[PDB]
Amino acid sequence: MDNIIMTAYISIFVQIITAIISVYGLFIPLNFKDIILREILILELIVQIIEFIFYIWLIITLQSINEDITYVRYFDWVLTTPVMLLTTVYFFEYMNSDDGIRKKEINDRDYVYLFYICLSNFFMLLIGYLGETKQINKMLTLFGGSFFLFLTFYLLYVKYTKENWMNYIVFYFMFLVWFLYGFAFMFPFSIKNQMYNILDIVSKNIYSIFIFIVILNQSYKLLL
Ligand SMILES: CCCCCC/C=C\CCCCCCCC(=O)OC[C@@H](O)CO
Ligand SMILES: *C/C=C(C)/C=C/C=C(C)/C=C/C1=C(C)CCCC1(C)C
Ligand SMILES: CCCCCCCCCCCCCCCCCCCC
Ligand code: NA
Repeated sequence: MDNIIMTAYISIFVQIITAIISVYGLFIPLNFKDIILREILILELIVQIIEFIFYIWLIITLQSINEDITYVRYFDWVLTTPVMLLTTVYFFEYMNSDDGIRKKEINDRDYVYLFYICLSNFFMLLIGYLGETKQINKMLTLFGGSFFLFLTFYLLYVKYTKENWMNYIVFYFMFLVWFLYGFAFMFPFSIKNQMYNILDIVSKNIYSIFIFIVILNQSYKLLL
């Protein structure tokens, strides 16, 4: 109990600092080509609002814990993970498009394909929820959930990446981190939840800090 709590406190700490940074980021002036970065950052802040609600719920609920509350995380992830996938698409498009591009152009052109990505991701989460609540066995959950995780990342890769190291870094770092949520599913209650608490720092908050630094680097002459 103490270690789930302490890791949640660490995760909260990084959330609060990150959110402050992200807010200032929204007001940094941007050149035409960089506007999509602010579009990304406001979606990451929305993700933060949801995440924070779950973590306050968690630390309160952990005071008197009798039930395995792990499943409640899925009510967060079903809202946050599609947003994160959209923002990943937008960042790849930003990195890889020669001309400036904004989210409206991407959404209007690709909404069907984006729905397929989010649908695959939804099936991954549904299978995990069934496993986490013990409606299917662990082995089926890991093979079915991993199948959909792969499919989601394959769809991402083949439409949105280019073959270069700045793509490989963004793509594989994320793919590995998301795969580690499946790895955590294997473990007993306390270890599993400690691993989700820290993984959320990496999968959400580090991404926001990354975007902030990209913004500050692109725009620092407009600031100074
Ligand atoms: C235009 C600049 C592009 C430079 C890209 C490579 C440069 C530096 C490395 C940045 C630090 C790691 C990448 C953060 C973005 C990312 O993958 O986070 C996913 C993470 O949340 C886990 O899911
Ligand atoms: C901010 C929260 C995030 C990014 C949560 C992500 C969760 C996953 C990628 C879950 C993955 C799973 C597997 C890979 C297999 C089946 C079990 C899951 C759902 C835990
Ligand atoms: C002993 C049980 C409780 C442990 C609490 C601390 C556990 C987590 C330690 C690391 C937390 C920060 C993780 C940062 C990201 C990991 C590496 C990212 C590379 C880019
Ligand atoms: Na459970």
